Amino acid sequence: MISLIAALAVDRVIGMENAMPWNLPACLAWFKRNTLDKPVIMGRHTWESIGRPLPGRKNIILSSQPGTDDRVTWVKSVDEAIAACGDVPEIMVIGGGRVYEQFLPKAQKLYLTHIDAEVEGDTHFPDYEPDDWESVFSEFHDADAQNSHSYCFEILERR
Amino acid sequence: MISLIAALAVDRVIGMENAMPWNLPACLAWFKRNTLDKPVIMGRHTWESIGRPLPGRKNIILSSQPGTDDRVTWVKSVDEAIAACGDVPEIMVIGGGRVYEQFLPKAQKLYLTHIDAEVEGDTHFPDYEPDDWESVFSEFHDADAQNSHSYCFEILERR
Ligand SMILES: CN(Cc1cnc2nc(N)nc(N)c2n1)c1ccc(C(=O)N[C@@H](CCC(=O)O)C(=O)O)cc1
Ligand SMILES: CN(Cc1cnc2nc(N)nc(N)c2n1)c1ccc(C(=O)N[C@@H](CCC(=O)O)C(=O)O)cc1
Ligand SMILES: [Ca+2]
Ligand SMILES: [Cl-]
Ligand SMILES: [Cl-]
Repeated sequence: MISLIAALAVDRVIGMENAMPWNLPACLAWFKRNTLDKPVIMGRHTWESIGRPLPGRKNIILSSQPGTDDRVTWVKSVDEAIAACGDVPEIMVIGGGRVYEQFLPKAQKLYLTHIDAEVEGDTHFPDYEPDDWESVFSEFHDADAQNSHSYCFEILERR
Repeated sequence: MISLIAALAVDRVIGMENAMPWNLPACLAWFKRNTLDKPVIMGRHTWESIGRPLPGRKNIILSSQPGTDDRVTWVKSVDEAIAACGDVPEIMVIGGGRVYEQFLPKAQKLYLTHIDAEVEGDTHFPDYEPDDWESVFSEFHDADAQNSHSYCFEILERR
């Protein structure tokens, strides 16, 4: 099955021109926890943002342009991205916007981190029909000595 | 010689307890470069925000309450903090607010990272009359895919 995992600010903002204005090691831990040992599909811009291949995961980059790193797998279509995954129970799509748009229709589960940050976004998570999804887990946390904003982890399954 | 190093948002706002809303790996690299191989003195809130002893530095915590961890030095007064440093060319004071207020009078140098972020806060870096201080170095950088805001490194010497 295909799952999307994303971090959304208020109004579903997922990306800005520069790095997101937050420091959330607890949120990165949740991201690592839920992606470890699984193939991750990302767009070129997200790849460039990360800076390195994510350890212990099969990194697949969906881009029309040519591969620049021998450490990851470069694919040119959704179809191709899927095939590169092989026989695994769950494929994680980690963004950005266009990538999420292309995979949403095929997605059965969403892992969302809602952060209480009001920012002017460049890209946004595609509108999802709350009537189509069931929240099976939610957990709120305040900002603390290490995390700059309050956030809530949520997992939804398509009805 | 005593030096203070701090990261200031607009209006000289500095962290109090919760982590500051920015992601500036380039700024942390500057902090690391300037404090490695020297003793660092911090207050309890900063210690909690760091979450571990900074490697390659002698970590001293100035606090009235008992020290939990055996990996660092717990002191109860300025005098003791200083003594704990031994005889080194430069002691780095890394905050927070009360700590800065206590050492400023004795400081000979300021390493400041000014960040273009408007953050609402109670705490401010102590007032310094840059007329009693000579700006000796200043280098501005724009935000990028990895750093959330623009920042400017500045070093001042007490005249
Ligand atoms: C910019 N970016 C994209 C990013 C960030 N957080 C997200 N968070 C969620 N929930 N979903 C995403 N798709 C997501 N994507 C990044 C940047 C760094 C790391 C990262 O360093 N991850 C390490 C964990 C952090 C660490 O070791 O410092 C990992 O092993 O996953 C991950 C994603
Ligand atoms: C919360 N905090 C206090 C902090 C942060 N930036 C500052 N920046 C400046 N200029 N001045 C300070 N006093 C300052 N203090 C921190 C938190 C983490 C690390 C830290 O991880 N430092 C690693 C570098 C980054 C890394 O390895 O992840 C180091 O070796 O210094 C430092 C300071
Ligand atoms: Ca439910
Ligand atoms: Cl992307
Ligand atoms: Cl402190």
